[PDB]
Amino acid sequence: GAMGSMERASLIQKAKLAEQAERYEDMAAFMKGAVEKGEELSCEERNLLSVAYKNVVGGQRAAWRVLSSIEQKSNEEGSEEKGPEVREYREKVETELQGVCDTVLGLLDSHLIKEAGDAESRVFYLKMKGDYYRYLAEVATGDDKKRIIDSARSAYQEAMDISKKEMPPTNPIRLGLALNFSVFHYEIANSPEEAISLAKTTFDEAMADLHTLSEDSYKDSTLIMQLLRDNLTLWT
Amino acid sequence: GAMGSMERASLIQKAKLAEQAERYEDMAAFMKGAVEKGEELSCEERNLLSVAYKNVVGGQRAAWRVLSSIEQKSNEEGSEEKGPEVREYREKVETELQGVCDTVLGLLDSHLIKEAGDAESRVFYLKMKGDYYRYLAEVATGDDKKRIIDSARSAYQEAMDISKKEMPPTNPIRLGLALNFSVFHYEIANSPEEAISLAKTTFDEAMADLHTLSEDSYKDSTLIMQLLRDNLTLWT
Amino acid sequence: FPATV
Amino acid sequence: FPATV
Ligand SMILES: N=C(N)c1cc(-c2cccc(NC(=O)C3(Oc4ccc(Cl)cc4)CCNCC3)c2)cs1
Ligand SMILES: N=C(N)c1cc(-c2cccc(NC(=O)C3(Oc4ccc(Cl)cc4)CCNCC3)c2)cs1
Ligand SMILES: [Mg+2]
Ligand SMILES: [Mg+2]
Ligand SMILES: [Mg+2]
Ligand SMILES: [Mg+2]
Ligand SMILES: [Mg+2]
Ligand SMILES: [Mg+2]
Repeated sequence: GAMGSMERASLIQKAKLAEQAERYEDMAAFMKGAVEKGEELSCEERNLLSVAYKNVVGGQRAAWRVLSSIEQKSNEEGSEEKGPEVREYREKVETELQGVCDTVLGLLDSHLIKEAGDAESRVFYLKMKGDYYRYLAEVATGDDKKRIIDSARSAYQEAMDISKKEMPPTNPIRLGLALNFSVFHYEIANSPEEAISLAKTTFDEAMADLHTLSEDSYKDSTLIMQLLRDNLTLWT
Repeated sequence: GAMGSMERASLIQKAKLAEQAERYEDMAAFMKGAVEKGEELSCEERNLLSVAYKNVVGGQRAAWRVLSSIEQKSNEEGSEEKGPEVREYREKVETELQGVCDTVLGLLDSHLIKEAGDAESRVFYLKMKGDYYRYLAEVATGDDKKRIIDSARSAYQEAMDISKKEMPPTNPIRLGLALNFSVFHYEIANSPEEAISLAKTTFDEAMADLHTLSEDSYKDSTLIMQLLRDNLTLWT
Repeated sequence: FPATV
Repeated sequence: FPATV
């Protein structure tokens, strides 16, 4: 741990500075260092962790998609052989992506999830576990693809079960979990009907609970509801 | 050299792939590897090198500016002491920026400039030398600041002298050199009048030579002329 | 690509 | 910031 000599509070401060500077790789390294101090994370700290890694992995996924598209074109009938470079570089980006996902999954397993007892933390971490298994599934092509898919599904399902028992239907973590599990169904598990059903049921149940919310909570919940509707519009 | 085992042509191909994937750190590493093969660079290869490092250093400069602005605010009268974290992180980003600039300057000195005999390559490399000394000057505050400024000025001046003898006034490398040397005068050397004079003379001399150009060359030259005019509008 | 958070 | 290339 290169961050082992820095105070936990200094790591959190620097993560916030790195965010302002759009240095998300630094942000993620600082938050990994903070997690490795061994104390549970507050709400704000959990979101700093997730923002950092989402930005890092998101850039890697975008690059992998560009490279995969070029590679599939080099493999069409009538393309000019270019040698191994496209495959090799796609593999390099893929391996770095897998490493980031393994790092995040490792932090969740050592020991964020096992110490998370409140629904807001436990659902958040299990959603992340499903998300990072989902990113692994996006690039998986081997003996382990089915097992990676089932690991994502299992994490999302445990998060869903807790969220339905312990959170209101408008809770933004519950909504974002459902949004992402719906995407898992559509894009990973070849279950578009389940994806659509989940998005629509989640939206309708949240709609009926908006009346209980303050103006600020209403803004937070309806923002995620709009993403559910956006996906439903894309899919129907 | 981590790239020493990869073929030069494969490094160039991967630099192009990295560009398409917006992986500019990878792009720069591949182009550094290509330069370290020891052969002169073609026009396209020189531009791949410059694009890669410009994007890397540009992100670092943007982050440094954000951090420097936060730091200066923490130092105003009536700010709450926060400890060393803002300074330390600004210093970290600064040191990484300096390292990138030293890497580029090292490639130019070993041995791109000494082997560049044609004006299009030599002016291009000397412009880059001025640019990377300029980025070093942007963060310099010590015994060496004046010397770093003079190193930038000397590189730009040698490039200017060659460009005026060997290139037409519409040559985009000549125009871009003048654009950047004008910015050096304004932002680094505290010489706004020289900056304005250089931009205006460069623009007017290019205007008078546009009639010699094809439609494609005209587009290339007038794009850079518009940047000169944009800066003149900012400064007057 | 669909929206995720 | 002014334009450079
Ligand atoms: N970035 C920082 N320094 C900080 C960010 C936060 C924080 C705390 C709680 C919620 C949010 N909410 C979100 O980031 C968004 O919503 C969601 C909704 C659901 C989920 Cl599971 C994740 C995120 C993301 C998508 N668009 C709407 C907001 C942020 C504290 S500090
Ligand atoms: N990127 C790639 N894979 C490739 C890029 C090139 C290439 C070759 C010659 C010129 C350009 N020109 C430029 O990039 C711009 O112009 C200038 C103008 C002057 C200067 Cl000294 C630098 C750049 C940049 C600013 N906006 C207009 C164009 C590119 C070949 S391959
Ligand atoms: Mg301590
Ligand atoms: Mg692989
Ligand atoms: Mg169900
Ligand atoms: Mg060879
Ligand atoms: Mg320093
Ligand atoms: Mg002069």
